[PDB]
Parts: sequence; C-alpha cells; structure tokens
Amino acid sequence: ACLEGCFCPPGLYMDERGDCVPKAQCPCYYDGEIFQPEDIFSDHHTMCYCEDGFMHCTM
Amino acid sequence: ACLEGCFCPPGLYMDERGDCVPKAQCPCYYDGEIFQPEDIFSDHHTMCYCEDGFMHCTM
Amino acid sequence: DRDAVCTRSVTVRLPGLHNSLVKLKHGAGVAMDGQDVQLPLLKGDLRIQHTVTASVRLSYGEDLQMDWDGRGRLLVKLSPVY
Amino acid sequence: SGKRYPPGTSLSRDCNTCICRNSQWICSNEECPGECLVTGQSHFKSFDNRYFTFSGICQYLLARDCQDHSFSIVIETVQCADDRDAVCTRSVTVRLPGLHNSLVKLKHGAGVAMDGQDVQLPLLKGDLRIQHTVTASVRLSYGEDLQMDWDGRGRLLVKLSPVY
Repeated sequence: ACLEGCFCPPGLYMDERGDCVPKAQCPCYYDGEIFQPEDIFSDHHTMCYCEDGFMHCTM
Repeated sequence: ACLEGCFCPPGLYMDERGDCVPKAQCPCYYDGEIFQPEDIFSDHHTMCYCEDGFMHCTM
Repeated sequence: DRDAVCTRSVTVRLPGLHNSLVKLKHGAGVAMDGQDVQLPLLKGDLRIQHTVTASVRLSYGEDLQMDWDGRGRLLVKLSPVY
Repeated sequence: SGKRYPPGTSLSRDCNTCICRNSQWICSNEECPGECLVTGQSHFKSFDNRYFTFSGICQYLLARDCQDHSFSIVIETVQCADDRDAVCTRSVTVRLPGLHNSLVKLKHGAGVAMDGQDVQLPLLKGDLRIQHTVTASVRLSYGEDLQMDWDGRGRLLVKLSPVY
C-alpha cells in the first residue's frame, strides 16, 4: 500500500546500519550474501560481480 | 582479549541501530525480548521492569 | 495499577511445517523453536520480515498475516477461506 | 633473538614457558592449539604452520575430524577478478553431525544460514554460539574446542584445541 513511516528521499536507499545511502555503495545480497559494492567473484564456470546493489552473474 | 576495532567512549554503550548510547535508554533483552527503557511488565505472580538495560524481575 | 494488563508476547504454532512453534517477542524479535532469527525469514510458506524496520510481519501462505507484538498491538488478517 | 636475559627468568612463548638455567633454556613440550588460515586470494596456512597456495575453484575439503566425525569443514572457492590467478573464497560450509546432522553455511556477507534459514546473531543453540565480534565479523563457537572467523570477504580462520 501507500504506507506511513520514516523514509528518506528517493535518491537515498536504506542501508543496514540505520543510515540510507545512494545506490552506488548499496551492497548486493546474492544468495543472501552481503557483497560489498565492488566484488569480483566467480567459479571456473560462472562469473559474477556486484555493481550497484544488483549482482551481475554470467556463465 | 584486548581487541582492535570501532568502539565509542565508555559513557556510551552500543545500540542496535549503529549508534551507541548512554545506558539510560539502553534497552533490556530479557528472554531476548527488546524492552524499551521504561517497561512495566508482569504476570499475576511475577513482577518485572526494565530500568536501564537491566531487567528487574521479582515474584 | 491492577487495571493495566498489556500483552508481552504471542505464540504461533504451525502444524503444517514441522509442527514448529514461533514466538513473537516484546522487541521486534521473533524466536522459532527457541532460536532467534534474522529477518527476512523465507521458509516455504511463512515469511517474516520487518515492515517499517520497527515492526514485524508474519505471512503464512496467503491466508494469514500478523503484526508487531512488541509493545502489544497484535493484528491478524484472515481471508474468507476461514 | 639477539638479546640477553639474566638467569632464572621465565620468558613465555604463546605455547608454553621457558626458563634460563646455566645458559640453557629449559622448556616444556606440552601441546597448544593450531590454526589453519585462509586469506588473500588463495594463500593457505596449515595447522603445522605451513604456507602455500592452490588456486583451485571447487568445493574442497578444508578440514575434518577424521577418526571420528565430530565435524567437517568445506571451503567453496571462486575466481575473484578478471585475472585467472585470482581465486578467493565465497563461502564455507560447516557440518555438525553432533546436532541434528545440521548444515551451517557462512555467507559472503556477515551472514550465516542454517539449513537454508537465515538467522540472527547471537545464535545460542546448546553447543554452538554464533555472534558478531566487532559487529563486522562472525564467530562460531562449537563447544570449547572449535572456533571460526568471518568468511565474508574470505579470511577464514579456525581454532582447534589439542584434543584433536
């Protein structure tokens, strides 16, 4: 719905530590795993990184 | 041990929200339950409150 | 006062999954089977996540909701199947 | 180490103590806990204070109780940069046959997942305690004869008491 509470402006997204942050350093939660904003990351066979809050995997 | 990291001065104790606070509003975790700093609280038979971070129960 | 009786906690019981036992704690805390648990809690049916980051919300399937029993404002949502 | 000490003194290593008597340090030989370390990209340390590197990408067996089966640890390794010589840890899986034959997973955040379930810290079950250390690093503690360390960005450590 259109709920009521404490938000912060749309340029800012909520971080775990009570602050909210722009999406630049907004970590990724791939598999739940809290990847830092720049994490290059891959098996032999997959290839994955965290860009901006989204986790870009490939194969 | 004598560990290394981010602390805050001894007058301040760590709160869940990334800030650390004096012990006045430092909640209680009785049974795990996160009681606000002033919570009067009791069955018929027990009698319990949260003072300053400690939960004072009686009977 | 003797005329002041508020909620501490509520216990929920799902025979459909493990015959488990969920406990909603006077914080925003939850405890499943004695174990404290991070939010979100995607198990198969029931989802338990914060709402405003100051209030818990259980969601069993689609026919059930809950609300924060921290300071005792418990609510439910029962769909007309019941 | 190139410096003098009077006789009778008792300097102490981390493992035990040694005392100067007639220009000869006397020493105990009593055991003391070892540490297998993972860090960097692929730099390993043995219990017996070996160093090496093995940039393999698979679910390798880090450690295990091998005469009985009190536990077993399994690293999972991944390439970790554009370079082929950059293989860092993603996650580690721990397995406790002593409790439920459960399966703990340490996640590249500070996150943990037991049996697929994400879990708040602390996690007092009967034996194993899992809580943050600096609020930026997880620490498992099974009983008294076992520790762990954060496998978030891949700096896994252990503490095995001399019972093993």
